Amino acid sequence: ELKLGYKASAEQFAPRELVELAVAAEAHGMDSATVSDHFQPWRHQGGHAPFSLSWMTAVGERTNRLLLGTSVLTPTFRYNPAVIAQAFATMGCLYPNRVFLGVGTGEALNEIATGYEGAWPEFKERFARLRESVGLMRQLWSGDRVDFDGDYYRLKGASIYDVPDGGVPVYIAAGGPAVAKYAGRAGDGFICTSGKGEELYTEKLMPAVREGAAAADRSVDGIDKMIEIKISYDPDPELAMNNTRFWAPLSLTAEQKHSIDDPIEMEKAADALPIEQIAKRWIVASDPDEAVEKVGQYVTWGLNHLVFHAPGHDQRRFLELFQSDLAPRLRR
Amino acid sequence: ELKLGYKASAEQFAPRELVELAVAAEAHGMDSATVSDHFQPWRHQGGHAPFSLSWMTAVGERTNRLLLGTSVLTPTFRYNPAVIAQAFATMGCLYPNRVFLGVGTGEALNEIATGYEGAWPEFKERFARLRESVGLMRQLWSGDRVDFDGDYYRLKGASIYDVPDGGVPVYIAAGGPAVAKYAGRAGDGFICTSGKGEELYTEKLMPAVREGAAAADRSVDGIDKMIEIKISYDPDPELAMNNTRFWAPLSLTAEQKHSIDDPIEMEKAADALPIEQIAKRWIVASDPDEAVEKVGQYVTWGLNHLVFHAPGHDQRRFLELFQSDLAPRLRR
Repeated sequence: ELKLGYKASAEQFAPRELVELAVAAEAHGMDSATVSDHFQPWRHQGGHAPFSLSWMTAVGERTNRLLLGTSVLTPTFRYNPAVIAQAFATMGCLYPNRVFLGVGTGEALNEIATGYEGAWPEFKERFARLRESVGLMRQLWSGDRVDFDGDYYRLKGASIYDVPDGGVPVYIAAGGPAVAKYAGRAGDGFICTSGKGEELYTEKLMPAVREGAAAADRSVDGIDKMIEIKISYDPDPELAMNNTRFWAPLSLTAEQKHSIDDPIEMEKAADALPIEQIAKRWIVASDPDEAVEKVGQYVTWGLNHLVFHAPGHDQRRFLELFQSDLAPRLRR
Repeated sequence: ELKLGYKASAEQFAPRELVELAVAAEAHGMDSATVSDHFQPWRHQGGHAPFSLSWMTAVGERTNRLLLGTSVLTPTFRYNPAVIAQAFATMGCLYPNRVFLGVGTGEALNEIATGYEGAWPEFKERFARLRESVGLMRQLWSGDRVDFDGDYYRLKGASIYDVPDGGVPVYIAAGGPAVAKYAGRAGDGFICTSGKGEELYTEKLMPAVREGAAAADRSVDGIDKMIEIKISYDPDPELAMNNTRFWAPLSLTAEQKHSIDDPIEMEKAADALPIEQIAKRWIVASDPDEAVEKVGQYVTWGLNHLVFHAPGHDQRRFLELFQSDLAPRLRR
């Protein structure tokens, strides 16, 4: 149940680097690697956005053991859920038992630039589109002919011809209680991120997951409880704090992060923050016991799949540090 | 610039097999390998449809030399043009100089079941969509900020952050003179298929490509002129003939192929064809000299990139035969 993984940051690295880093994750003992799914990075200057599905396939072909998936992909606006279904069914066939689809309700930054017409929908409709799309994708993963007449999406006699016998597991990202309950009800997996305060995890997210599971008569023990642990570990404490600079946009409000449609405007807002405000969001440590105590909290709070997001450009260095300094402590 | 290639038939093989077949192509001396892009196969029974883009990335990671591309992908309906541009830019970064985007105007078979609302648009619109979508993806591949307000597609301030310098070559499929002229004007490459009669190639397609290049003040010599060669070579004459049976749907009329939206309806129409009729579309040969002479006609007519489509389930057999019997004669 306890798994240790690596977050491959498409917002920060070009395609070949993003793939090699994930390969290095396996070399260094990681159980999983997850890739963000962006059309546009958070920053204009020095941002990247390699296509997530190409990363998954290239990494799958180069690895033997890593569990691979999106953290996370929005299957509802720029993407056609039927094509996403095909894509993941195909990767499920290529890399058996090694693929998951992580899903999210979306961010304007990926969607408005890519041609979505009119106003960025309110939360109710984005949440509503996500539930429906998950329905449709799973109906397709059955491998049977599908007639689907939803409020957002249609299918008439569609089949996925190549799909693994048990389909494709779905992990659901939630920043609040409403989607977390949905994840407890409907997800094979639950995704959240660290550093937003204990109350969020203990009082809102985990009770909502548990209550969703209860609502659908499910064992909560059966849901993979995954978190992206924002960690900046370096024996040089000056480097540990400074390394967080690139990730300044993640320190903006949820509202700014999901409604700002332009990287230029995003980066403007984000570079108003001093480094010591940005570091609020990150586990900043240069002692490994200090580091693992802080990571240990999430475990205590009910998360079992720990996906490590290190902020610096030197990812190979984080991975060496992780394998020698943190992994032995974290595994117990 | 004679090039010999392999057609990987997504409609006939499962995902893992499709990828290993294209790896075996490289092992057998091929310069390129190209994949069909389907959501739904021609046949319901025995049919497959692995995701084309996952095939390309998995094959790319496994190979060193093959040119890789779609033959062909419709970038106008179920696919978002922006995302196709991102996907291919990413792949071009992963496999420098080994990626091309093959494009077509589409077929109802991939589009109607996958949830296109309303009536399958007439040719004028499909062509006009293709032209516009190709324009938009090319603007994105520049790497600059793009504002695009087409008749069908929209971008408001989109960039692709990861593009190779020297872009993504776009190859344009045509079955008639109108789109062939467009391939002439706009295409890095031109795609057609064999066995449709001398006059189509010599009087319709090739003159249209030349006309297009001339009207765009471009060299026709510089355009890659790719044909899928439908060839059933086997020293056993029984196999040479019978191996074509699976490809009966390809001997249906053009209107049927691009209009029938259900593989069950497609298969039924195809199953009413006699083997004699199917054979018409294929070079059926059990002698290497005769086979190469038949393939050589297309070289005489102006085609230079010969992508071989063998109809049998035993694709490894074909590849071995191609390597020992066909390739030495074809290279000249």
